[PDB]
Amino acid sequence: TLNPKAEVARAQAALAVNISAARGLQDVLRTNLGPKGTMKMLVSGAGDIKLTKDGNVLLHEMQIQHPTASLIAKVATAQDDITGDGTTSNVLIIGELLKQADLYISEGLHPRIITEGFEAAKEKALQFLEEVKVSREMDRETLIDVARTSLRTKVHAELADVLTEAVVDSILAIKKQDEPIDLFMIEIMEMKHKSETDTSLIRGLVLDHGARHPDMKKRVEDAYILTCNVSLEYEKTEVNSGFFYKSAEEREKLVKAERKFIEDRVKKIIELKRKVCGDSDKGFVVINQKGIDPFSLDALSKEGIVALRRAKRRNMERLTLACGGVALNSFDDLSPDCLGHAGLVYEYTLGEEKFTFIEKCNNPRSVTLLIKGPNKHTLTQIKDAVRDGLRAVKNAIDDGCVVPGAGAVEVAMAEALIKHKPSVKGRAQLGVQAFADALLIIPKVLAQNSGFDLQETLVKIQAEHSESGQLVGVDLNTGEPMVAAEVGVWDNYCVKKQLLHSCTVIATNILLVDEIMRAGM
Amino acid sequence: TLNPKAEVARAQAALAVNISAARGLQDVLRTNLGPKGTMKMLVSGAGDIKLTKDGNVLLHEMQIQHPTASLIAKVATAQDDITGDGTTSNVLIIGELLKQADLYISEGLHPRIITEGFEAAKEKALQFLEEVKVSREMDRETLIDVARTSLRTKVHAELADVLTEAVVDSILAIKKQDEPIDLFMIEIMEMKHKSETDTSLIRGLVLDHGARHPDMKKRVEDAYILTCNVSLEYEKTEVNSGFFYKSAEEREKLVKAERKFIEDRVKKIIELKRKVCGDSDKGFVVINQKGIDPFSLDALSKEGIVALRRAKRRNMERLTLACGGVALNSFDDLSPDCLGHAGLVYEYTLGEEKFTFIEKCNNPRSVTLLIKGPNKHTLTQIKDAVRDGLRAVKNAIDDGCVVPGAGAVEVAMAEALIKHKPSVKGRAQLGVQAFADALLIIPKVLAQNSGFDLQETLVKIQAEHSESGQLVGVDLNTGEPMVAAEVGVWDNYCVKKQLLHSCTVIATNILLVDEIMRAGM
Amino acid sequence: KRESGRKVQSGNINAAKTIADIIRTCLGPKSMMKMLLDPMGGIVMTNDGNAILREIQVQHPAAKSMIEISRTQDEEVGDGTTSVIILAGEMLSVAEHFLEQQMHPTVVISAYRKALDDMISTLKKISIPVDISDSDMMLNIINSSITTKAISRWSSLACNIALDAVKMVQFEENGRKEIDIKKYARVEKIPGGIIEDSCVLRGVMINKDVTHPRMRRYIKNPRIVLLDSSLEYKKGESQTDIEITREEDFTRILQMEEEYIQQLCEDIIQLKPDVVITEKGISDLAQHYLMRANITAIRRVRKTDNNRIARACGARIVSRPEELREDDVGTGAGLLEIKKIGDEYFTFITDCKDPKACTILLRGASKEILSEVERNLQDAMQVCRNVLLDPQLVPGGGASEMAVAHALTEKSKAMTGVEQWPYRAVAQALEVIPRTLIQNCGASTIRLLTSLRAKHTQENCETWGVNGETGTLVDMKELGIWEPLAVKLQTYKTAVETAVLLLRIDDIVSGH
Repeated sequence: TLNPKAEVARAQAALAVNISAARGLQDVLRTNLGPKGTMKMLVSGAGDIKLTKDGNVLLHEMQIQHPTASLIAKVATAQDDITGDGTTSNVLIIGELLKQADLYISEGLHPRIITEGFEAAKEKALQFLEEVKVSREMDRETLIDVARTSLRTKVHAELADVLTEAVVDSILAIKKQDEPIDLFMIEIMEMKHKSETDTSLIRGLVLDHGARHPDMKKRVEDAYILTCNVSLEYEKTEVNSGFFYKSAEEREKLVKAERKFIEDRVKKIIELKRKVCGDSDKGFVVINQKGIDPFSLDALSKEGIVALRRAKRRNMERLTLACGGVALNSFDDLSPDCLGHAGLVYEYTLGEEKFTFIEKCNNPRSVTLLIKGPNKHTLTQIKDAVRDGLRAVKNAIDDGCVVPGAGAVEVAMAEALIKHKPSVKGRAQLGVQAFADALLIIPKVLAQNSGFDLQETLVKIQAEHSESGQLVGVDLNTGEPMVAAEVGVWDNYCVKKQLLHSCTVIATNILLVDEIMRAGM
Repeated sequence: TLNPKAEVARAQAALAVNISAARGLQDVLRTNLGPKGTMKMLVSGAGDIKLTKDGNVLLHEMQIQHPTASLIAKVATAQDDITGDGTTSNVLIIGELLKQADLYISEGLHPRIITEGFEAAKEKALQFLEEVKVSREMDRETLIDVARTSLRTKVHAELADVLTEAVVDSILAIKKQDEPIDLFMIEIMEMKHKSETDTSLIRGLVLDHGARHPDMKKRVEDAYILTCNVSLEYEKTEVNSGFFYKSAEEREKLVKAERKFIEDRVKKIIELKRKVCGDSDKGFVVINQKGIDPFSLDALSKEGIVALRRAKRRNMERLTLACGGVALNSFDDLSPDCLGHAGLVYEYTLGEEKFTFIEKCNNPRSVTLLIKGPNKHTLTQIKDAVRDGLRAVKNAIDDGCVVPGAGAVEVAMAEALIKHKPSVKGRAQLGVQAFADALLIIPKVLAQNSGFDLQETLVKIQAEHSESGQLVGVDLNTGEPMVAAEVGVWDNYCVKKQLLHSCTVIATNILLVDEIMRAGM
Repeated sequence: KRESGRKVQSGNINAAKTIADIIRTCLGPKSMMKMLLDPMGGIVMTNDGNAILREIQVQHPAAKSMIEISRTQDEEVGDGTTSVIILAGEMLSVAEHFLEQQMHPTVVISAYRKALDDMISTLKKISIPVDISDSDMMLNIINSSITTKAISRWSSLACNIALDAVKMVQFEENGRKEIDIKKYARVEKIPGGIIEDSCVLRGVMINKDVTHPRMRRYIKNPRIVLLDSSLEYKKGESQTDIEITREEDFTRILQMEEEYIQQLCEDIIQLKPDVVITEKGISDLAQHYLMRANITAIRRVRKTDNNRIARACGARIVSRPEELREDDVGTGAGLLEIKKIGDEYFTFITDCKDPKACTILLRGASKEILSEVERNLQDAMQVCRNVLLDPQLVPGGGASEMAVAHALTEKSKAMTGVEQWPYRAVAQALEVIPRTLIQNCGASTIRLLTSLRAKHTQENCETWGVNGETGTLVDMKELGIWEPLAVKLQTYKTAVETAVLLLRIDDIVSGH
């Protein structure tokens, strides 16, 4: 009984397909959890190789064959946008909720009752986070432990010590006046021909194209930045005229006549240098974005001027906040208003290229984090670790409450839910028991990736109790119970709050699908 | 890795085969539990139909195709030989122990640790059974409740009240002054051409072969019992002689000479009758086992004697203890000291044959339970219900302690195990948790056979709690929690004690089988 | 048909390894069980390593040699048979140096033979003596076999049964201290009673039934006559039967038959003994003269059974009954009891003397209990035999194999040549014994085995074994797993010799 070119499962097998898809995806992403976890390889098919442990990158970029498992891949996209961490632990909890519910559904229990047990347990678990959150003020020592916890998972536990002081000092530079932190205030740059440990901090903005000319000053202590949008290269006639040439020699006469539009404007740059602070112990810099004719580069180099070309629109806006000079669209309007101020400006030297450093700006209200690595895929791996560590510190500053890590909260929530009786119906208790044992999967997986038994590690941390509030967690190296507060392992409150809210909504909709129908397939 | 003409399973799959064998056997025998359960049909292939709910019959007689499930069938044989009840609940617990342990084994837990959890939980459940049993004295009102509980499961809930007064009264008469009770003191007989509701008590013994002669007394009020093994039919020469005959007539003349030895002994029976109580209102009975010549039947019939011949061994055994007549192997030793005493002796005429009733005796130390039914298989079903009812009352009088039924004890034991902390090994609690949820299968199956929900019934009985002792059980008709002690639902103490010992040993040995090898197969 | 080349030695490894892989979990008190499928559908759950390999049909010839050697081991020692095959399979389990390294077998065989002498000298250093005069120390030694058995309640009685029986059979004057259980220690079963009623009878009990009602029931000073020949009419040199078709000749043959039988029985009763024990059968005409003398008729008694009676009551073995002298008497016997015990006819020649032999009486309620008590006392007597031969114990629970593995590693540093690689493989092959004990318990194998090697490096190798029941580490001075040295020596000598025998065969040829 059915129509041609149509397929539907009216029985509970529709749930058996969705649960089997979640259990399969659970086993794929469980091995990369924790800093001791294995790494996944991403092959683009064209020969590119990418290596990352980030759950969002693995689900977004890779393609999943099973249709239902692709819906969960879209969940990590909304999870990473609001918080930025916990996309891997999000899938592991959803896979366990559907596995624990399958045991009770096989006994004849209706899925609607189980979904009501998740909602009653969610309101109790979110209430528990308010009790164990720590109001401790953010300082340098706390941000190091938060940054180290986030970075240790994405690296080899070597660069983590180097990148820790880089991420913390980058956010503290843009933090002041209780202003909301903006990630657009920090720009990430990548460089080749260097080792991985050469990553450091840059106080100013880094530019790609540098000044190429033998007479250019290798370093300039002080100078006034002149912002210009105008190109000094060969351009079309800006007045009423045209290009008329009867031979090759006449065409050169048109070029010499056309260059006069640039030439008179180049002397305006020298006229401005001798105007404002044209005496000794002064300097001048040309940040001009568009191209510059080589004659202007040689003419300005005689006066001790460092000129730049081929910049970016976003960089020119960052340069403005560093100097304060106003962008100038016409050289006839040139005035001192377009002049800013800057500190030491020098040129770094690679084996091939050279970059310009504006470093020691007055009030740039921004910085630049500079990444160096021997390989291209290494730069991408580090860039993914930096943006992850920045949002971790950003969430710890924006929300002054932090929560312990290493599976300390999940084990504590599983104990409180067992002692909580449902206030709605008696059959809702099966939903609480399923959600209670689901939070325990996180400390279980941490034991597998560390090479330890799943049962022995869980029993020791679970049997640990006292007459006062105590925080126990899994120690990856030793395996014995460990206090997360004493060893400096912390997480973000907004991450754990959104984790419990996301896993409940997504796992509910999966159990609410009665029939899987093919339309036009 | 194996020898030819054989097969071996090296991995843990050999354990999965044994678990699937118990789960398959659990689903077959779970429908016959309780009075509301269904019935299984036994087809011997020759056209014989048998219908019974007894677990020992559905196993011992029915040959199981699967090799592993045949071992459990041999366990129920030793199970019924001790207590006589609980073979159905024995298989259901073994199937659940292997099912709950499969969840932890699939997680990488070694079977030996789970088996140690069963031993620790068995001692805790056995000591908890000590406080549950009631020491109240056994009287007629309590034995009826024990009889009804045992009979209601094996019948249609019609013959129950009919068979209730038959089982209780038969046990009380054969036991006085704390004397050891034997079920061999009660005889089971079957008659046809009568309704199934005609089952009643028999004070005496039912004899197969009666008296043949027109003048035989249909009833004799008083008479003496003379036990004889002697054959009164034709016999060879007792002294030393041979067959000497000149014709066929002379050989028949030696017959009267050989019969003279027997005919003179027949007169001795007539002499003893007239010597001891040969007057009016008296009688005499010949219980002689062997045959009697028809001519000797005529001489004894004229005196008022009811002759018997062609009896069995079990008949003469009970007639010796009931009546008191001493076995006499020769009539030369005939003396009145070997005579017994009996009450009214009459032969009830059926639609086909005639049976002799020796009833109205003082202290025969023997009785009979007469079963009547329209068909053959109905007689077999009732005979099994009687013996199952006799052992239920015997165990209740022998052991003065009785425990509540209707799944009240199994639920009470499951609560004490959860609140019990491990006394031996930290990981041994997983075996205790699996053994605790396995004791809950008894109230679950009673809910399915009653037509109610499995989950709603279990939650209500578990929600019952108070300060004092509260024991509730599954009510089949209503579904609400019901106290089994108030409504007269009781079980034997040795039955619940043996299940804990049997279900623990058998479920352990199944988990201890590492590989399955073929020897000569 | 046949195999030749490297396939033979590579095939002998897989054949010996497959047989060993079955019983790997059968070692230890926590040992797992097994399942055998009968051809009719039966199931045998026994965990005994001897019964499993007995019912398994093995196709490969080397697999048969593994079983036949283990069956020979059971005759000498009823313990440690499973450990022999595990070690014999583990020493051959490393095929790297056998094939991939392209080493000649004799180069590897020379390594095992040099490692065999080192494993023997190491056990004698870590051993400990034993005082055989104290029965308390012998109690904990025998309890190794008694544990996890139903005789644990009567275990205190089971020790005195095996101890006193072997001490009687032991003859220490010869200098070799030879002990034979299969003859002098011969055991029979008695129906009826309980396990507590079982005692050690001093003497030789005969199971011969009582044919005629006239016999001596109880005697204060029995008299026993031992003679080999049967009592019968003397026949010819052949087995040809006597066929007589005439009645007059029947009286001539019957008179000769009654005369010679009465003549031999007359010389037997001249000394007036209480019993007649013959090696062969006894005819019906001879029993008529035995019942007339009111003496017990005993026949079908072997030579070894008669040799023990002569040293007990002081009897003498004579070829023919006509040559019986006064030297054959039963003077000195305690009592003679033909009384029925447990619905069976028994004979007690028991006395106060020790004729290098005794008889064990097994009481019991049912034949199922008798079969359990019998086999449990059999190996217990072999434990007593192994201790009295070499009163030295070695630490068990895997401490003995690890103590030797540490000595082989330290000595291999001074060995220079290509033989050092297979010489070190023996040290790692002995770790399989403590490995199976931990795997059966459920604890992590790698974590405990690694920490176990650090204990024998620092602390003394005589202690720090592996607890089988708990799974943790414990010293063997605080636990009763101490095992006789004669068992461990026979185990290593057999495991190495069997591994060498299979490496020496490079070809399998079929022919007769």
